[PDB]
Amino acid sequence: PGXXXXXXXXXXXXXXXXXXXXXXXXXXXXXXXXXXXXXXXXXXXXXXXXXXXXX
Amino acid sequence: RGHTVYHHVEHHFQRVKVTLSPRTSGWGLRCSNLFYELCSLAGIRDLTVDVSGATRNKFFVAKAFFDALQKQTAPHDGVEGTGVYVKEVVRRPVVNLGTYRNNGTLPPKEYLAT
Amino acid sequence: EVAAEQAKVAFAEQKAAAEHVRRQAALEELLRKTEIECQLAMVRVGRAQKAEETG
Amino acid sequence: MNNLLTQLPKHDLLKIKLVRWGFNKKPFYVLSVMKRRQARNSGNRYEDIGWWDPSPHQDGNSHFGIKFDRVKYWLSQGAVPTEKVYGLFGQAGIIPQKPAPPKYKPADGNADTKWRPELQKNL
Amino acid sequence: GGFEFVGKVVSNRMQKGVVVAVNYVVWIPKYKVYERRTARHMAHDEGNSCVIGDIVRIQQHRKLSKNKAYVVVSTLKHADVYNAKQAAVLNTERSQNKLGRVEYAESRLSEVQQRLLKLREMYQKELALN
Amino acid sequence: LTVGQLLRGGRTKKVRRSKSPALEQCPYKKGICLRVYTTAPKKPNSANRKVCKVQLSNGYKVLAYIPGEGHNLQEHSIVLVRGGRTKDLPGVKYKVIRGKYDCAGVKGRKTSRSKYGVKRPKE
RNA sequence: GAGCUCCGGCUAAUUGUGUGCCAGCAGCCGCGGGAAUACACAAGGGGCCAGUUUAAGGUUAAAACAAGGCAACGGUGUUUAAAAACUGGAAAUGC
RNA sequence: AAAGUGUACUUUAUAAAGUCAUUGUAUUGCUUACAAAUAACUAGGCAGUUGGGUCGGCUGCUAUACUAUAGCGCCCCAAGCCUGAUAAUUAGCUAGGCGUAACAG
RNA sequence: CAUAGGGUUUGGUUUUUGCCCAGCCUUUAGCUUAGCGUUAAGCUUAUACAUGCUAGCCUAAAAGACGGCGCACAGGUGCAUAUUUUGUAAGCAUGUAAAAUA
Ligand SMILES: [K+]
Ligand SMILES: [K+]
Ligand SMILES: [K+]
Ligand SMILES: [K+]
Ligand SMILES: [Mg+2]
Ligand SMILES: [Mg+2]
Ligand SMILES: [Mg+2]
Ligand SMILES: [Mg+2]
Ligand SMILES: [Mg+2]
Ligand SMILES: [Mg+2]
Ligand SMILES: [Mg+2]
Ligand SMILES: [Mg+2]
Ligand SMILES: [Mg+2]
Repeated sequence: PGXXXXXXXXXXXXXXXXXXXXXXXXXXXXXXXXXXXXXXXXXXXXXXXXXXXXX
Repeated sequence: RGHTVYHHVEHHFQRVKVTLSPRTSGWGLRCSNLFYELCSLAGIRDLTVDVSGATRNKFFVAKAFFDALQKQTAPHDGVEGTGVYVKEVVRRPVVNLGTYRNNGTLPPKEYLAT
Repeated sequence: EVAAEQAKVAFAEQKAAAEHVRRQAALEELLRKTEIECQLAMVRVGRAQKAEETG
Repeated sequence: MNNLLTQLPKHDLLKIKLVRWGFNKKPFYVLSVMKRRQARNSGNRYEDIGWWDPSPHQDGNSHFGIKFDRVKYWLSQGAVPTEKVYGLFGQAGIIPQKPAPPKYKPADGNADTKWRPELQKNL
Repeated sequence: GGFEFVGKVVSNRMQKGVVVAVNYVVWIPKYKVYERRTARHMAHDEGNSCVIGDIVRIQQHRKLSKNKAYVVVSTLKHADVYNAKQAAVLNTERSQNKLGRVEYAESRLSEVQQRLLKLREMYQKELALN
Repeated sequence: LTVGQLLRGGRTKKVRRSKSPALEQCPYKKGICLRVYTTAPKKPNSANRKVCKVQLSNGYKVLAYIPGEGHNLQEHSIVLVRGGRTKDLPGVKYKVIRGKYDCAGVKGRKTSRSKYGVKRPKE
């Protein structure tokens, strides 16, 4: 999307929008911050959010 | 012509920098007192000299000035191998745009042509 | 008005000339790259025959 | 900086006026096209058209310069010269002289000393 | 300035509206460089069918709302949109049959040769026009 | 620095402080004396230098040195203060101008009378 | 002709008398402890001149875009890294 | 229009004129873009807020453009808009002008 | 019409960094000062103000503005204002539209 973009590409007028890109771009906002944890506790969530075929 | 240098010279003696800029005949000398005395001995009449760096030791400053004068090149160096006639020409030097604006003057017409 | 009309005609002629120059240049570059690809393809065929013997 | 005005006034008149550009008791004037109601030496102008030196020189004459082509242009557009400018144009032969009304008031007996206290101190 | 722009579509969430991003440079006299900057402009879309990621051309127009004073004139490039049905057909073709080392290499060589031959003919025509 | 660093406020102009901050960028300042006493200089000097504590019209209090030989300054005396630092006295950065409202010039001075507020003898 | 200021060095311009780390001078380095061209006075001399000498501001005597350092002191514990800037590359599999 | 018009006003054995009142081909214009000091020990801001539809937006008296600045205001509808944003400190701006070889200040 | 350096850090030398001085421009303070002509100018307070003055002229439905024209011009200041402004550039439909000249 780049610097001036706020949503993902290939989004039609009928298709829905999400906040996945806003979190990545404006990551400094306190609303998106979390607490310190272990590597597995932080990596497992990200891995599942990209593959929808894993329970 | 026995009064200035052939072209711009920049020399780097250890921890000293010296610059020499030619000037038109009769313009005068613009340099420090030490270099003014040296120019009188050699016969230089029109030149601008700027020295910077670690100038505490005056032996180095004089040595750097001496070496700079020996780095010039002349139009007659190996002229036999060129196959041409190296002819002296008359061309007035120019100044930068800021100098013209402050003084309220114009450059040569060859450049203002429009 | 007369001068303006001539300028518009001049602009159209200049644009057409520029487009022709670019099109020829693009074709020349593409032809050279395709030739390089063809040479590599011929090399690969020889390796494929050699590899089949090892199998 | 002093870009000349292009749009004509909508509620006032254009005039050709004299602008004081002299020194102490050494007047010198410049003629320009300006709005009727303004400061005397305002920088708002449409064009500068001439100059005038009212004092005599060694040759015994006064000197006046003017743009002949541009004076006609502004007179056509509607610019109205002042009384003194009419006198200059009349003598220079640009336009016919403008008649003046009859005068009955006894003229002033002290015109060059009434307003100069330095002379009155000696008087 | 600001009569016409070409930019990328970054928002189609409004009714007959769109936001387009623009790049431009500014001269910094003190450091003798051009500084790259960006801006966002809202434009009117009569078709109301734009897709995020398209390259469009916008032109100055009469003010329509508080922040909308431009109109979309043309589209220079259409954004790609994923289509599951078409992708499934391609996967079936790829899995339908397989070739060996030699057969695949020979097929690749033949395809390149045919493409090269056609390109040569087009280049000669271009020279003839010249 | 890189081009990016220079664009993002890389260079900051150096800031230099004044030597007489109590003057608020003024050549002089009026005040009233609070205490008059003497102090000893630092090494290697030795003397009893005359100083006074003055409250300026802006409310600040500073130490001022009294030049010359002898003075008539007491508490509650109006004086004028200028810049100037006495090197051997620590913390003294101002001096009293002599010959002004209350301070008088050195008696018997013949040379540099202006710097000590002494008029030229008519006799 | 008339005043103001200065005469150890940077910086053009010296002798005498008084004082004795006292009185005082001082933009910087510094002078004064009984033999002071630096303090005070007299004479002589230098500079500017109906002006002259302090104090306080702007700018220059390259703060470094033309043009400074991390080698006197400064590179941060390491790695991962969808903004920005710059910009093609030699990866994966099997006993 | 430095003009025309009048059951109008003023001066004349000398008269040309001015004064007052009224009249213009649409009868006095809105909008957008770029640049311009510090500032993160200011990180979230906005709900008429972002966009769409009906209605209103007066001072008349050429004809069309399907209503021809605008959340400028009411009602209704959809959730969007900004993110070195928002909040602070300081200053009237342009420019002549003063220093500098220039750039800069 | 075109770029000048010097002093200082006390075993010596080299090297790095800091400090001070020489120019031009602008206001006050000390001492001192005859006259005439003239250029450019009034650099702190949007602190509080005695007194005089700065915009009036003309005409008349019964000797009088109530009517006409000006005060929409000049002169003063920089409180507020970081953009509401300032400095620039760009955009805004039509053969100006009717009528037998049959
Ligand atoms: K003394
Ligand atoms: K550490
Ligand atoms: K004031
Ligand atoms: K009237
Ligand atoms: Mg841990
Ligand atoms: Mg130098
Ligand atoms: Mg003295
Ligand atoms: Mg000497
Ligand atoms: Mg001395
Ligand atoms: Mg002495
Ligand atoms: Mg203010
Ligand atoms: Mg100078
Ligand atoms: Mg009237």
